[PDB]
Amino acid sequence: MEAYITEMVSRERANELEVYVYVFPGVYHIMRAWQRANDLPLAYNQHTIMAFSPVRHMCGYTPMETQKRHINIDSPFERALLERLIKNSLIFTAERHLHAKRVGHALRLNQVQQIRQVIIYEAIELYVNIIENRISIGFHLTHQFEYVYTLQSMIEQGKTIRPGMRVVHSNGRQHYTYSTRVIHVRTKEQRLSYAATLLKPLCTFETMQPQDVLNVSKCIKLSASKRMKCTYRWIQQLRAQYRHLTFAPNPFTIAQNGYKLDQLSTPKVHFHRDYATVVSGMKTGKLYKGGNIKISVLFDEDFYLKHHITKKDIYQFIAVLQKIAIAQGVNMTISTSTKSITGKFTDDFFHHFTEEVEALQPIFAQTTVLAFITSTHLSNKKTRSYQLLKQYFGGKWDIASQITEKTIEAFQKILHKHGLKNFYPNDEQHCLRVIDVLKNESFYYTVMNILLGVYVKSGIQPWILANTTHSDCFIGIDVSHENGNSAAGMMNVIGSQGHLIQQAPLNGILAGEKIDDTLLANLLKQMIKAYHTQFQRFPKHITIHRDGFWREHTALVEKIMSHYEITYDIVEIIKKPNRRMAFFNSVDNTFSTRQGTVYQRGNEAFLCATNPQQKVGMAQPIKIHQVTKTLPFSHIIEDVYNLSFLHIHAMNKMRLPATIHYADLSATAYQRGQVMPRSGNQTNLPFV
DNA sequence: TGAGGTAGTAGG
DNA sequence: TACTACCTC
Ligand SMILES: Nc1ccn([C@H]2C[C@H](O)[C@@H](COP(=O)(O)O)O2)c(=O)n1
Ligand SMILES: [Mn+2]
Ligand SMILES: [Mn+2]
Ligand SMILES: [Mn+2]
Repeated sequence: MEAYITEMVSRERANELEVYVYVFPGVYHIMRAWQRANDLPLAYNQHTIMAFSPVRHMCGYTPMETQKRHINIDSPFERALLERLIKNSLIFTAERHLHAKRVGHALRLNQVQQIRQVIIYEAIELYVNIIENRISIGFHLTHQFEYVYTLQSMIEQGKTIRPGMRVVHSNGRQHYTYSTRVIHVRTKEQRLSYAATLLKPLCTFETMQPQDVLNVSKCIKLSASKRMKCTYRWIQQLRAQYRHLTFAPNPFTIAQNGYKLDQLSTPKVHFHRDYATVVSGMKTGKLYKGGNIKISVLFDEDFYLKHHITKKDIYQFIAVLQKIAIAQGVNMTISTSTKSITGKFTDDFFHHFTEEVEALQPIFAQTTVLAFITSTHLSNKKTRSYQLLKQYFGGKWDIASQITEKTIEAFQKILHKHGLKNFYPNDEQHCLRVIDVLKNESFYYTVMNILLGVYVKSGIQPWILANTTHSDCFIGIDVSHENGNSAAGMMNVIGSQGHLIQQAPLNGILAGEKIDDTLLANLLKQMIKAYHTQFQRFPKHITIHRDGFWREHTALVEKIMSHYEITYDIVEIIKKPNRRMAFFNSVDNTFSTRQGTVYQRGNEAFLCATNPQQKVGMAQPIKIHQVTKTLPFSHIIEDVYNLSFLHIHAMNKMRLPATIHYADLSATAYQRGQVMPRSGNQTNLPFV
């Protein structure tokens, strides 16, 4: 049982390697010509070319000087140039002595399986870094899709083609997506057309026939022991034919990479008592902060004409929700203004939505709206009911909203199977039977997810963290880019235990792709004033979480926040680090992954936070970086892990911590004009 | 869109 | 960043 990482560190140092350096008065074509003529791995940066071996054929270009030298480790220019040379030499050593082809951003290896005109290829990606005078090489394994035939098969052998189809030109190095017959095709609107014997059709999931996406998906889900044993079996074959660097016989363990192993424990949640599991008291507990909710029902008549479900069947569903809500300490009352709008939400109302939507505002104000729109009307690209509802109900008038035919049909199929078809509204001793049949099966999670989405949008806190963290205030920041527009993702967590989780009441529209200084200052000041409002005292420490890389002004975070004599940390959280971690079991020769595992090396860490099943895939590690050093890094990791269990919006555990997950959701929603600011002191998460 | 997690694809 | 498939609860 040893901890394994998909990285290695070379025995040689950055200063133990001698290289040849040429400097010329950008210079891509010189390197290209030298590489073509000499058949040797070269690398270039700005106006300097570096290699491991001298160039024989000079290609008529004169440098100022030639050096057979060691690099200068105190400069970043010669550490960036060298990191590309090992990569290029490894690619060179992969193309020869191994049948690999540099396609896109990866190295296609070989065909593993063909599924009815669909070919799957294995591919690998390599990364080189220079850290602390050590050369680190990381590697990742992926797949690639291709179609067997080309435009010839759609011209010859019958068949035909139609305009708008996406085609792929793959000339080896990189591919573009757009002599018997010439077919025009354009994506950049620049005229181009040529032979239809090498343009293939695109192989994405969306443009793929059924019975394939069901079998092309079982050939990319390698559980834990076939994604890892196959990644190592190729690097260990590339090693045997690489001469410029040397490694240990087993360079994949974390000890060879200088990592430290930490095993975090499962937190506890508090609501009227201490519960070990988040899903342990939702069945048998009382919510931490209850209250009163006035719900509304928006019923569509297309839900009846096309699907044999009567409006009354909506109210024997709500009555099941309320009977569950009276337990846990929540009061739901149906608004009385919905009786004057009977027979109004017809099909023409969805075709004509913008013109006749204002008059709905008075009858839905100060309530929570439950929409029962059809799946088609939400998914259709003409009606676009979901986007309009989000943009009007929440984005304009600030009312929370939360069901298609699949849910109701599954509920009624369950009811019919159990044989209960009598009245289940305003009838005790029978709603309990419906609740019992709902339990012991998987629709209970659907019911509780709906209930939790209603609660968190109504201002109810379902639970907090039983124990206390090492920080006081948590701030989550995120940026979303779409169609040349950027949206910020401010998010506030007040209390060490996670007492009050809300969204910063700030205008998240950004002129640029980064947060302005004034916005950051206002965010910090409002965070301080909101923690003071609830706890009557100023916070002692604050930990800022940033999704991605910290690009803001670090010198300004302290300029205002020192003035309050409060300590702070800045943390970067990276999703998709393009690495994997495992626990190899020598006795059984099988890989596995354990939740709450940390690999630590200085101010950087890899964390495992999820436990997916065999058929879903393999867990994705998270990367944690600490820009500051005010607090121990272990206490930084512990807070990131514990904060991930505060998924009060849903009932299924999420991977990222609460701040950044809700920051991403808030940025996505507020990019689309679906959320508007609301000052207050309650748990407000409308975007979910 | 009940909720979430993983894996592919495209552009920046 | 965005999209699409699947499985799990
Ligand atoms: N493969 C990727 C990864 C990130 N991105 C986006 C997400 C961010 O807006 C930005 C990268 O930011 P960061 O590397 O700090 O996470 O580019 C992308 O467009 N393609
Ligand atoms: Mn981001
Ligand atoms: Mn995001
Ligand atoms: Mn939701």
